[PDB]
Amino acid sequence: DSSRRQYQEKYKQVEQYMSFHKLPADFRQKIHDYYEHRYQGKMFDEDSILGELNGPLREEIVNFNNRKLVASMPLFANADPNFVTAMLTKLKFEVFQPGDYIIREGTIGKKMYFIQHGVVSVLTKGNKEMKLSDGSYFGEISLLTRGRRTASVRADTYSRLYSLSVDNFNEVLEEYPMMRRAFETVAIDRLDRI
Amino acid sequence: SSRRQYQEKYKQVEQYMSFHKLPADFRQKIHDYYEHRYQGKMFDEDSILGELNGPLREEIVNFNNRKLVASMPLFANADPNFVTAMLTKLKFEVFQPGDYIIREGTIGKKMYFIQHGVVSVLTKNKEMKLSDGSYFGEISLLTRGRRTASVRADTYSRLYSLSVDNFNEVLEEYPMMRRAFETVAIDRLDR
Amino acid sequence: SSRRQYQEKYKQVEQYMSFHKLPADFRQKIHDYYEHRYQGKMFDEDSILGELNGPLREEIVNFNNRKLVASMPLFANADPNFVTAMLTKLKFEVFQPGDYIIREGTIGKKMYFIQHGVVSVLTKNKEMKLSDGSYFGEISLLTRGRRTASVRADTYSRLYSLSVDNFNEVLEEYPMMRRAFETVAIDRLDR
Amino acid sequence: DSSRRQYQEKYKQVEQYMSFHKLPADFRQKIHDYYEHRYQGKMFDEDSILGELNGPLREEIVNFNNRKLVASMPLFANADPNFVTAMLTKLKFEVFQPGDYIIREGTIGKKMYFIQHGVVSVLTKGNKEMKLSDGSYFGEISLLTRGRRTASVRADTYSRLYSLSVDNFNEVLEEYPMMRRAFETVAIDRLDRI
Amino acid sequence: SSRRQYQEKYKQVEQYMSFHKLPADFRQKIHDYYEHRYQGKMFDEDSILGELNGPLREEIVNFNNRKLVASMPLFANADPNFVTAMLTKLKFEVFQPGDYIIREGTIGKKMYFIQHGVVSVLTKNKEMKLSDGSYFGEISLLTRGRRTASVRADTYSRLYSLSVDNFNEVLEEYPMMRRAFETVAIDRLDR
Amino acid sequence: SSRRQYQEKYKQVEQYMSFHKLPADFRQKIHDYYEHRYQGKMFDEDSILGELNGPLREEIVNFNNRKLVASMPLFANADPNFVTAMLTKLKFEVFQPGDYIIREGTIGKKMYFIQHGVVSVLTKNKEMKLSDGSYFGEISLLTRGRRTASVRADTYSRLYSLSVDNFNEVLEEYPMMRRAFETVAIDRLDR
Amino acid sequence: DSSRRQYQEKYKQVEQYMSFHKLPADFRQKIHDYYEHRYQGKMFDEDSILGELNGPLREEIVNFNNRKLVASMPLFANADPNFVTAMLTKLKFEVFQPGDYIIREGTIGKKMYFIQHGVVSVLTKGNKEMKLSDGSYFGEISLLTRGRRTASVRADTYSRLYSLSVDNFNEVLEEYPMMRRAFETVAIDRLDRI
Amino acid sequence: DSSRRQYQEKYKQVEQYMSFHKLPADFRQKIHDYYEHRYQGKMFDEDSILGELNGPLREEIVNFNNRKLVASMPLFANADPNFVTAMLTKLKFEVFQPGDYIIREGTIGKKMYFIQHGVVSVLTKGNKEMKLSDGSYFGEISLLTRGRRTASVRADTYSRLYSLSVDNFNEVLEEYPMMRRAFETVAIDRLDRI
Ligand SMILES: Nc1ncnc2c1ncn2[C@@H]1O[C@@H]2COP(=O)(O)O[C@H]2[C@H]1O
Ligand SMILES: Nc1ncnc2c1ncn2[C@@H]1O[C@@H]2COP(=O)(O)O[C@H]2[C@H]1O
Ligand SMILES: Nc1ncnc2c1ncn2[C@@H]1O[C@@H]2COP(=O)(O)O[C@H]2[C@H]1O
Ligand SMILES: Nc1ncnc2c1ncn2[C@@H]1O[C@@H]2COP(=O)(O)O[C@H]2[C@H]1O
Ligand SMILES: Nc1ncnc2c1ncn2[C@@H]1O[C@@H]2COP(=O)(O)O[C@H]2[C@H]1O
Ligand SMILES: Nc1ncnc2c1ncn2[C@@H]1O[C@@H]2COP(=O)(O)O[C@H]2[C@H]1O
Ligand SMILES: Nc1ncnc2c1ncn2[C@@H]1O[C@@H]2COP(=O)(O)O[C@H]2[C@H]1O
Ligand SMILES: Nc1ncnc2c1ncn2[C@@H]1O[C@@H]2COP(=O)(O)O[C@H]2[C@H]1O
Repeated sequence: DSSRRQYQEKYKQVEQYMSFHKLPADFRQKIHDYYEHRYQGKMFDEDSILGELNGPLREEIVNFNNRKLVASMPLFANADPNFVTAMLTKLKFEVFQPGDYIIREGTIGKKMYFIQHGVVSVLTKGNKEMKLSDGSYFGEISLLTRGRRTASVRADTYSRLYSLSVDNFNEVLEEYPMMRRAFETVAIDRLDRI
Repeated sequence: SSRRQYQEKYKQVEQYMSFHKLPADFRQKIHDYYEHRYQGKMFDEDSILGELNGPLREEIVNFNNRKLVASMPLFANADPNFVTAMLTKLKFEVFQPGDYIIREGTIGKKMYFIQHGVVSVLTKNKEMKLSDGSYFGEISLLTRGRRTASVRADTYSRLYSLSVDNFNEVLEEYPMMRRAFETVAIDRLDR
Repeated sequence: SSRRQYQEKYKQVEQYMSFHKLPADFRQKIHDYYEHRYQGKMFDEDSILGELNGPLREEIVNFNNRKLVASMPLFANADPNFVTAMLTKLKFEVFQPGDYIIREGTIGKKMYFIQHGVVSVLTKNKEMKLSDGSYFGEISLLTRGRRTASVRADTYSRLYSLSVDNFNEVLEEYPMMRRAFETVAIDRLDR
Repeated sequence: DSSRRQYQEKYKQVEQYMSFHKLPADFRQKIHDYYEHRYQGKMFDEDSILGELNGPLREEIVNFNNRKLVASMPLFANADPNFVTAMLTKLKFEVFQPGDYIIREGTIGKKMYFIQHGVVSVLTKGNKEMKLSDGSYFGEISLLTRGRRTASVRADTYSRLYSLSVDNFNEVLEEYPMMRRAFETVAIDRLDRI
Repeated sequence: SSRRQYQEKYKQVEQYMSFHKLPADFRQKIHDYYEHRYQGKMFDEDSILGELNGPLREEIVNFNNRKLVASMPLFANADPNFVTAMLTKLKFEVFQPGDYIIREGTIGKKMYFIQHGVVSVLTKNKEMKLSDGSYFGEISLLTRGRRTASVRADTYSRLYSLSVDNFNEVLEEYPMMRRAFETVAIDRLDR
Repeated sequence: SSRRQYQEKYKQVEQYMSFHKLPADFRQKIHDYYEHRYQGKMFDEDSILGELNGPLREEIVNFNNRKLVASMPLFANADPNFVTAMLTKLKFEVFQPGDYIIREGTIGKKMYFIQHGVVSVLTKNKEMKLSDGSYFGEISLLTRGRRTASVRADTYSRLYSLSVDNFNEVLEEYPMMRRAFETVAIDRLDR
Repeated sequence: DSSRRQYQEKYKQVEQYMSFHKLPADFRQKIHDYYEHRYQGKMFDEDSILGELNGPLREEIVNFNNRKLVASMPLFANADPNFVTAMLTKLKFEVFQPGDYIIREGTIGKKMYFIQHGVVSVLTKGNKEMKLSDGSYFGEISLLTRGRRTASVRADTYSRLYSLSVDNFNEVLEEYPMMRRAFETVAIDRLDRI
Repeated sequence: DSSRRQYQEKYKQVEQYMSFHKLPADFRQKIHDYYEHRYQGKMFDEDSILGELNGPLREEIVNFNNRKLVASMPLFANADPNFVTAMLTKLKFEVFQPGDYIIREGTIGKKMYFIQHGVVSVLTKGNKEMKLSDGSYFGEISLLTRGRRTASVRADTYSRLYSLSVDNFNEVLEEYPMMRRAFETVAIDRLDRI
């Protein structure tokens, strides 16, 4: 494929970067593993392709790609499908590796995360650790309160996540103000536990 | 002396109404309002409270509004610091029977807590009544949309109003308390 | 007593004019203005209306301005809530013969509704007269451009002014009412 | 042509995207049809080409390309030609397919649309449906009032549209404030009907 | 005469407390506050200082606060223009024993300089006392974070408060003086 | 009666100075200021001018400031509408010998026009004197930089001040008048 | 050269654009002439090249390229050379063709222009026309006053100009506030004439 | 390498630029020397590569690349490692040549600089000159005070620097407000000396 070729060419550049900066062998291996998991040996100009489409098609694509995730989350499954679409269109796919701190306690929070596939651990001084998996979200509390992160969140497995920025969160909720309650209920219940 | 202050202030009202040649029934309506709102006594509340400190102002506003606070779970079951923050922002208002407190379709700049009285919520279908210990006008404040209904006083109504700016300021400090308002709004929108 | 309030307030004016050694003709001009503007009676209108509630303030402003409202299709044929929103924002002003109410080329911060009087619109060619039931100063408010003409009082003129900020605020609530002003502005610009 | 080649290369990437995400056959067909209608088998870097020009030439091009559309609309035909130019320069070409919801009732409106070629249906709860075609525009009401969309608008045919953002609408009308009346008159007449 | 002004102002307080039916102990608490805060004399300080010029206002605020200034290195060892800028912004406040001047976890809008009195800093562990010549409430102003502790008056306490906006304004002119506050904040956060 | 108003206002000053135990020499300094600033007469100028209309306020401010206007080409040779815009924004201030009107290195928030008096411009070298018909403090307003010099009153000095916000507002309407200030600033910076 | 090749490849794209939009023969000729004058048969990624440099080198380059223009203008020749550098760094090269309206009277003005090489005519209702040439600038008045353009300015010859945006004009003058007087003196003298 | 090739291709473009603008021989030599020092004969799309990664990996890379610099500066060595990471992620690598004015006295300051490797001279009217080298920073004072530059700073050797913008400086210190004191202490001590 032209896409397998693009991936190979891009990763060759990554190897040249890593050698230029004399990254240790095991570090280069970690980066290689990331690239394989994130891109699965194929690359295309996604922003370019999607930008060449129109609104309806982009919305149809994002709804199709996220079918299963949507159905597994009462947040979305039960919602106005236009709210679901507005949310989906703002999501950014990210992949984390085992051990990664996705969120660090006490920092400024600018994103939340929806778990497509993976296991993460929520870590608080007053433990023990609490796990979240497919169909859950986290990082909402800072977005709601503008306070610092209430816990750290560490990937236990390779985790395929979708992030939503605080600005995009606030934009969607300007259009669908009553959907704020869904996030607040989860946040309140979590704050009560910790 | 606050009786004298009232009588002096009302004499100025009378001279205004005379200058502008308001008809007798209207002047009587204004007289009745003044009696219900001020109860024959007036003082410069702003200057008085401004002479005090934060703790005393807060103690006073809590004492004055004990019934309001105990009347709604919103306040009764909340962080007392949230309650105090809200109370300090409330403005007392009296409405007369027939008054349109809120008009459907307009921009919403305030919500209202009912201390005593009965109002009718009017939508284009039967009127829905609200009374002591309820609030209304919250939906515009939450959504920034236009008023979803008219609200008309059925009886003399003693209300406390809260401006949209003050609502947002308090909820900046107490963000999770937004949920209490949203629950009421969602239930009402469904209905 | 509002007669006494007037006479006391005017005595303070007299002491100001004396301190600053204004010439006799100028002092007479100020005296005549005071008589026309206040008609021998004064009261703290702001404090009075501030003691009332929204409904009564709105009832009063509508009653006081019945003639103005009926005099122009702008108000006469509009949503009465738009009319009330506009009226609440109006400031009463009296001008004397020869007064330049608006100067060509300056920044426009207000428009004016004529309750009673005659003004001349002056462009660099014959003067165009406007009288009871007309308005002017709208073009700057619409365009943010400089004044297209001077406007000078021919007679004692009783006007209501509306600030650019208030104009924009009302039209935020009533966006389609902008068209009424634009139609007048376009016709005048063509002429 | 170098432009036919560019289109072919770009569409190959689109096929690789669609296969990667396992899009259904009929969905891939819909996307293929869109690409053919939107680009007509040719691609170039339009933003790059136009960006290499100067102001006068860009304005001459946009006026030429839109000759017929302009003449068919009393909005433009009767206007200051500098207003026409200012408007034209802000327009974004979009193509919609039969059945597409271009506008959904009740949502936040951030664009209006001018119809170059196509038929659309305006749909309100209090129907019946009203059709608009070449030389008409829609979506103006939200732009004027900042209220939510008063109706849905669905493409009945392949529709070649030019969108104008609310920011660009407001910018042009800052320069030509009296032209706001043209949009208001249409909006008022439509609000009276619905 | 300022004794007469005090007695008149306090009579208005009494009429307020009577209207709102405050209990006797509360009325006594308010009486005691008034005596400590105003010491039997009242004047319109704002109007008085507003009648003066900048130099005289600055001379007065420096003279009135000599003890405060000499009591802390922050002021004692600083650019006298910084000291004057700060002093002009301070608001005098009196608190009574038991008053929560600052509540932990709330939004911080002010800091406080102790002229005379003792307060307890309370954290969830033994109380830490602060007295004449110390300040508190600085940490929220620096960080924009919530209050790290409660601060409660142990004695009648005569404080000067400085708003967050005024704090930031002064430090815009005197940016390096931020370090003095930061040093105190860091030491306290470590503890 | 404005003599009575002065004497009443000054009695309140005396009670303030007594409460705060200002020393005799300082009280005398304040007394002398009051006499020079108000000349034994006081009235509520703000309320008085607020009772008038735009034309009369403008006529009054022009009449009161004829000498200032004729004394500087800045005003004397300018669009009279610019002159009026500036005058309406000026605040009268009196300074005493030795007063530091401007301190070098501080943030500049005002400039000053000399009606009557002598000031010294002080730079770290010989003092440069300015008198009737000159202005100073313009450089900070133009550049947003810190004050380039100190300016100290040598005699009792009757000045009009213009705030940086008001300066910028007027120059928004009259942009080419900025050049008059810049020419003075450039000449002074060179020197 | 790689630069002659890049130009040829880019212009081929321009021809494909022009044929796609069926531009008239004489219009295509005008565009061809523009490209030859503007780029002189060579193209490179200038923003990329300059972006690869540092501050000092960019400043040395801009000062060198504009040596002659600077010396011919008392505005710059007499100024703080750091002011000259700050101004030069914000300038955008543009080329106009004979007959082009560079500025139209009555419009909102967002740029001024410095003439490197060319002749333009300033046109006012109260004429006659006034010519400006190498080393002059125009369009300053709107930038100073925020008023509408006081005249039209039309290129009489091929004109090689440098534009300066109102934002960039205001930025430079924040750093060098006393240099505002130079522009004001020219503006005042011109307003007096017209 | 693909990276050596990219560098060669890019530098060929630079030569074509320099010849087009007829830059003097010694000037072209200075630019050549800069390119060799800055890029060391290799080029890749660094922003592209780093943008393809996730947060954790970018942070691991920046921490690794800057190991030695961090350890040599009590500012960082002693700090919350999350503060160090936040700072590092905002830094921009720049290379200056002997004689370059990195900062000019009296100008508006929008950046500060950390010295990775090089010697610079701080120059004040009230001299003499003061040198700073590896592990030092400069330009902090304008960032703290918003005043004009208090001195000029000139590179004595080839200097490998990391710049931090005023906006990025203020952003990091919003998250770590007490770290402002470290910069203030250095600034105060320097202002006392000059
Ligand atoms: N008890 C809990 N159970 C599950 N998740 C939690 C719990 N407490 C906190 N979290 C999550 O951890 C996140 C840390 O970042 P935030 O505080 O922004 O949002 C927090 C929640 O999403
Ligand atoms: N079904 C309902 N029952 C009670 N109150 C309502 C109902 N619907 C609307 N309201 C109230 O009427 C108010 C009208 O103004 P708001 O839309 O701001 O907020 C609305 C609610 O507070
Ligand atoms: N031909 C005209 N007839 C009546 N009034 C006019 C005419 N031209 C201008 N005006 C008014 O004069 C006003 C001067 O200020 P404005 O430009 O703000 O608004 C202008 C109009 O209201
Ligand atoms: N009666 C009507 N006839 C034609 N178009 C309409 C009518 N009513 C609404 N529309 C259009 O449908 C659009 C829906 O989005 P807007 O409300 O922004 O703008 C609306 C109008 O452009
Ligand atoms: N260990 C301490 N010793 C003295 N004062 C403290 C200590 N910890 C906190 N404080 C003060 O208590 C204040 C509570 O409000 P702030 O967090 O704004 O600022 C805090 C400090 O001024
Ligand atoms: N050489 C000079 N002659 C007269 N006045 C000066 C001179 N230098 C500075 N000033 C004035 O002193 C003022 C001090 O404050 P500013 O810098 O704002 O503006 C300055 C000028 O108005
Ligand atoms: N008399 C004149 N001589 C030369 N140039 C002029 C004259 N009048 C106007 N201009 C220029 O024409 C420009 C038109 O746009 P601006 O008004 O922004 O700025 C104007 C001046 O630069
Ligand atoms: N005495 C000094 N020793 C070392 N560096 C200095 C000294 N004085 C000034 N500098 C640096 O030179 C910089 C010039 O720009 P800034 O004023 O922004 O910040 C200044 C300091 O970082």
